[PDB]
Amino acid sequence: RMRMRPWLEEQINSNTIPGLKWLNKEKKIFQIPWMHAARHGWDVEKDAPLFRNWAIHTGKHQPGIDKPDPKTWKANFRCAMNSLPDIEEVKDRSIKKGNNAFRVYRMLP
Amino acid sequence: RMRMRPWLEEQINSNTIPGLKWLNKEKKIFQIPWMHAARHGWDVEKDAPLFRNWAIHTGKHQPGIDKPDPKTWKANFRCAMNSLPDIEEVKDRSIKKGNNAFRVYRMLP
DNA sequence: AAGTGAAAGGA
DNA sequence: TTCACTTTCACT
Ligand SMILES: [K+]
Ligand SMILES: [K+]
Repeated sequence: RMRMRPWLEEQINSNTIPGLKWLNKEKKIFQIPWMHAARHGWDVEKDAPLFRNWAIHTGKHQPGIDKPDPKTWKANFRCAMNSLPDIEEVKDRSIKKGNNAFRVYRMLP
Repeated sequence: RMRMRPWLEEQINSNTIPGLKWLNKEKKIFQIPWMHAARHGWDVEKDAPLFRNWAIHTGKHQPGIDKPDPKTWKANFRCAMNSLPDIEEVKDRSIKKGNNAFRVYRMLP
């Protein structure tokens, strides 16, 4: 029932997602790990936990019952992020290419 | 105004809606064409006539006056179907994906 | 973009 | 729950 933004803040603040941290907590600028699933070094446990968590949280994935679908978890998460009116991407800082790729977002006050 | 259940029965019986037919008339089980409007092959006259009629019936669309809005017609129809007490969806046969997407419902006795 | 469940929402 | 759907919201 918890909407994406407050849920996301809780995810960042919990430090339980590798790579998910605030770049500037004050201005609410944070970064999300965004490594390509085709790139060597990618691992479901290291790179998709945040996407999986959103899927579990929204009933789209039931651990043990549903077959892991990282591609959909990521696409669903991105689309949901795109639709949020209070969170926008800071593209000049994002680097969604190469190893340890990531995206930077700022939560609108 | 005629309610949705007897209205729907009339539509199915009129044999004027492409694809809208009883799969088992005695048990009141029928199928409604449910092709995704973005899929290639979708045409308003072929895939959205039923949704359009519910829109016209309920004052939500005046041909010639209102600009066609198949997206809303479908959403309105589905939401009205979801609320109906005596009409349930047979999920086990509602092949929603593919070339010929459809939904199966059953009017409860 | 088209689609959806859930739940707030004229006669 | 006035009733029988209808519209808005937040996200395949
Ligand atoms: K956004
Ligand atoms: K129903």
